[PDB]
Amino acid sequence: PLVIDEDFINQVEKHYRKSLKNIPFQYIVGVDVGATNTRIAIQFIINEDQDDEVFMTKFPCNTSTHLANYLAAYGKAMVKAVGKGSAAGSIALAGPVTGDKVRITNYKEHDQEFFYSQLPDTLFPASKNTFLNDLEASCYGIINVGTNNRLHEFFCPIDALNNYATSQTVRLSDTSEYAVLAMGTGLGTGLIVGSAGGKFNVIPLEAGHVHIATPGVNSEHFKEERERIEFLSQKIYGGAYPIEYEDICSGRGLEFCYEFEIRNDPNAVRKTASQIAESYSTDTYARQAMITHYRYLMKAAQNIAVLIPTCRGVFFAGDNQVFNEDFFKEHLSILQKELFQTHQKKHWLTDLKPYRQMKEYNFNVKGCLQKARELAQL
Ligand SMILES: Nc1ncnc2c1ncn2[C@@H]1O[C@H](COP(=O)(O)OP(=O)(O)NP(=O)(O)O)[C@@H](O)[C@H]1O
Ligand SMILES: OC[C@H]1O[C@@H](O)[C@H](O)[C@@H](O)[C@@H]1O
Repeated sequence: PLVIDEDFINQVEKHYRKSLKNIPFQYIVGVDVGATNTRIAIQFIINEDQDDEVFMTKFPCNTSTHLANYLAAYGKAMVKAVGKGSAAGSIALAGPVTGDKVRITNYKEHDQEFFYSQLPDTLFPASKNTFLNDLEASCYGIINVGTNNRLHEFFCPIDALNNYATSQTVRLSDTSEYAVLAMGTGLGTGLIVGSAGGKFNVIPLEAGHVHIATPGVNSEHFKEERERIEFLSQKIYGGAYPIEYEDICSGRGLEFCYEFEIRNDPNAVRKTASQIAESYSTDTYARQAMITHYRYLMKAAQNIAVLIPTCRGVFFAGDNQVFNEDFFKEHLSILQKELFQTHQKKHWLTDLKPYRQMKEYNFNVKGCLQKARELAQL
C-alpha cells in the first residue's frame, strides 16, 4: 500500500538493464529526512570507485513509523531492481542525534523518535552507515564543495552587491572555524572546524532551541521587541515558556511574526510563510515580519559567534536563503547592524565574515553521499 515512485524505479531498472547487467557495480545511499519530506539518492559506482549515475526521489513524511516503512519498501524495491543491497548508506535527520536515536523535532509529536535499528540493512548495511543531523550533513556537503574549489559558486559575502565571489574571498581555511545556519521548517545550526592538514570536522548544534533574550531597556525599539517576545510566549506556549530562536527563525515563525504585526488591524488576514516572503514589497506587515525573521537570524549567528571565540565566519545557507536574496540585499544595512552592533561584545565580532548562499544546492544529500562513499571503502 506504500506507493513507490514509478518514474524513479523504472529509471533504476532501465539503467540496470542497459548498463549494469554485465559489469561489476555497487551503489551507495543518501537519505535526507526533513520535517515534511524525505529525499532518497542512489549513487551507482563502477570501476571500483568511479561515480556512475545518481537517481533521486522524494516522498511526504512526518512520522517515524511512516519513514521506517518507506525506507523498508525502497530497500526491497532496490534489491528487486538491481539484485542486491547497497554497499553503504548515510541518513541525515532534522533533529538532535543522541546515540542510537534521533528525535525529529518537527515531526508530529506523537511519533518523532527514529532509532538506528529502524534502518533497513538493504540500504544501510551494518558497519557501513552513518546517523547524521541534517545541518551537520549540509556542513559535510559544504566542506566537500570547498575541497573541490567551488564554495564561491554557492556563497558570496553578504554585502556583495552583484553576488561577486572568488576562491580568495569565499573559502574554508583549515585553521579557522565557521558557523552554519539555515532557516527552513526549523533553524539548523552547526560548526565547521578546521584542522591543519586540510581536514575539517563538524560539530552539531541545537542553537535554534536556545531562548531569545530581550534587548536592553533603553535600546531604540525596546518596547516593541519585548512586546513581540511576550506576545509569542503567550501564543506559542500559553506563556509557560519563553520563545526559542526557532519560534521566529522558521516558516511557522515567520507566520507568527506576521500575526504579531497585524494583531491590532481588524481588517488584516494572516498569511502563510510563502505569501509573506512573496508580498513584502506591497504589504508593510510582511516587510516588517521579514525584517524581524532575518534580524533574529543575525542575532542567532551573533549568539554563536560570542559563544565560540574562534568562530571566524558564518554561512547563511539553505534554499530559503537563496529565495529571499532580494529581500536580504534590500535590507542589508539593517541586518549588518543587527549582527555587528547589538551586543556589548561587538569588539569580539569586528572581523567576523558573513556569507549568504546565492545558488540552490542540496548540501545535505551531498554530505550524505560523500560519507557513504567513505564508508564504502571503494
Ligand atoms: N521564502 C520563504 N521564506 C521563509 N520561509 C519560507 C519561505 N517559503 C517557505 N517557507 C517556509 O519554510 C519551510 C520550508 O523550508 P525548506 O527549506 O523548503 O525545508 P526544510 O525545513 O529544510 N525541510 P522540509 O520540511 O522537509 O521541506 C516551511 O515552513 C515553509 O512554510
Ligand atoms: O532542520 C533544521 C533544524 O530544525 C530543528 O528544529 C532541529 O531541532 C534541528 O536538529 C535541525 O537541524
